[PDB]
Amino acid sequence: VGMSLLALISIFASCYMLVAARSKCLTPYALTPGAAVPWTLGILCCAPRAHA
Amino acid sequence: VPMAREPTVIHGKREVTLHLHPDHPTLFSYRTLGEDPQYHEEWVTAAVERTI
Amino acid sequence: YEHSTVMPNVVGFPYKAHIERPGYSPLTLQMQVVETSLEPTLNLEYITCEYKTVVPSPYVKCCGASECSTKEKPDYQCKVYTGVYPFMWGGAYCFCDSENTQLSEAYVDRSDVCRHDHASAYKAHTASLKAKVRVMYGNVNQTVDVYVNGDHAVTIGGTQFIFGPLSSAWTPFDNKIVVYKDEVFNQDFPPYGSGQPGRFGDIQSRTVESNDLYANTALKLARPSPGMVHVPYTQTPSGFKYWLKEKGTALNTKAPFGCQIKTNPVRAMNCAVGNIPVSMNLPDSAFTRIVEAPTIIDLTCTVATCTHSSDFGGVLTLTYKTDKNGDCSVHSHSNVATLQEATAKVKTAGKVTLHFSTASASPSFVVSLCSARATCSASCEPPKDHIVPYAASHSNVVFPDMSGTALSWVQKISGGLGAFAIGAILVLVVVTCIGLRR
Amino acid sequence: QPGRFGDIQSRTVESNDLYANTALKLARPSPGMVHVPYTQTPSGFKYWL
Ligand SMILES: *[C@@H]1O[C@H](CO)[C@@H](O[C@@H]2O[C@H](CO)[C@@H](O[C@@H]3O[C@H](CO)[C@@H](O)[C@H](O)[C@@H]3O)[C@H](O)[C@H]2NC(C)=O)[C@H](O)[C@H]1NC(C)=O
Repeated sequence: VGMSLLALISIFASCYMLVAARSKCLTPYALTPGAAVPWTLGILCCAPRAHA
Repeated sequence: VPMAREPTVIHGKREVTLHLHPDHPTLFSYRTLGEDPQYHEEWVTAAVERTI
Repeated sequence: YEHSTVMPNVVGFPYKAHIERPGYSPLTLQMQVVETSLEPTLNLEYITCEYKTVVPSPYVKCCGASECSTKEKPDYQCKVYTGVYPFMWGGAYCFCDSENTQLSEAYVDRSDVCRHDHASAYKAHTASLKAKVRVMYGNVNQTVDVYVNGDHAVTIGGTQFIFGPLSSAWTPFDNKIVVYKDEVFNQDFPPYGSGQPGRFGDIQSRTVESNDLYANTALKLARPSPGMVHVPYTQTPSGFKYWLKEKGTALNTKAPFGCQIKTNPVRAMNCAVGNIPVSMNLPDSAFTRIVEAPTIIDLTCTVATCTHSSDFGGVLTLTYKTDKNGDCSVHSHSNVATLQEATAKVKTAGKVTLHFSTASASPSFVVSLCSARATCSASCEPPKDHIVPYAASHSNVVFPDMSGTALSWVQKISGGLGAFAIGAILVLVVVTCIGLRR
Repeated sequence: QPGRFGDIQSRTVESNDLYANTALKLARPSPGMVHVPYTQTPSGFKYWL
């Protein structure tokens, strides 16, 4: 049980870190009607796949 | 004084099952020789089975 | 060459001590504990035996009067009854019809066999331990008797040994003891001079041979029936007999650690607990010069099978290269494994085999032959049998090696998760620093 | 098994063969006597009865 809880805590924390990083990197572009930069659009999965 | 017959042993998982066949009231006792024992002693009369 | 070590206090355990003096070939000693004895110190408190009450023949001073007089007897009772008109086989004497008097007496005394059948009460403290140990090395056998406290040194063929005080201070005998025949009880007997009727210690004596006696049995006398001469009394039964009937349990069948109680003198034998330190001193004739011992180079270890059972259940093979055939002193530098023997024959063939015992699924230990060294790692399988009648010959450790399969899986999973977490942290920090640089 | 039902068995009443398993164990005679001691678990048939 101890090992299982440690594994789950670690994996959830790391996934949260990725989520927070994506929010931080994508929220500025959500305040200007600008390009999604296809080069980063393919790299990082954002809400508009090809819609600007 | 007489000597009673040897009982029949059956081996188990951390348990021993024991058949007792007395001819006259004998004394049967046992203890676990660990740090904290299992004290017990009894006056068996007729043919029985015990688990220890 | 001074030396020191520690050995377990378990009967039959084949302890092996390894001594490596840099100028000489390593030596191996085999020691065993054939017998022990934990003897306490006793202060006899008192003795008890069944009582016997004596009734002197009644004195009837008839057509007259008598007076009661006191004496010094344990629990003395005496009284005078008036109006007696006794009878005898031919006809009733004491012809003065109604002015008569009978004087009754009674007092108690120790039984006839109080020196053959009695129970003693002791106070016990400050146990002392004695032991009998077997020593082998080189070509000398022999078992010797030793006091285990750092105040007895015995010489065995030129070597001097001292056995230090026991690591633990546990004793099965409680503060107060009651001894009968060959049985010891952890009882709390009432103090001297304050016994109670009907229970243990209703009569008490300082020693078996003493004169004084303190008895308290509520002996009471009753007025005789009309026309009789019989001095009736009532008295609660002997306390010793009812203690015999309802003593309850014993210590011989209740002591911990499986150690046998005996008596005369009271002692607890073969009683497994704790560690015994050993301090040695050896002469220079015991070792061997390097020049005559064989040379062992390129030592490699393999394991044929492993089986963590009580008996020696693993076979180990060693390959080497040597110049001349001779003798060497094997040893294992860990307690995870215990080898069976302490010497081996080394020959020009280059391979030798040994037997060892373990108790963990994956042992990993370093074995030395003469002065060489090697590492042995192996995988072990459980034994199929369920019950055996000989005790454990391993030191009973179960934590596996860090390279064992279980810890290999744990390490792989932990490494994967840790690498993933580090990648997460790197991504987030990179994004934050990119945000800052702008 | 000795001590329970069927410690001694025969295929039929008139059969010459017989299978018996009662754990009959001999012992060393005591000094100065001629008595061939032995020890053996009681009959299982009577205890079944
Ligand atoms: C060091 O001395 C002790 C005792 O003097 C030696 O132990 C003794 O070893 C011999 C041979 O192994 C035993 O004799 C045999 O005993 C078996 C027991 O089943 C018996 O069946 C045989 O008929 C034969 O009598 C002897 O009993 C044994 N003594 C004790 C007390 O165990 C020991 O071997 C010596 N060391 C070395 C390296 O020889």
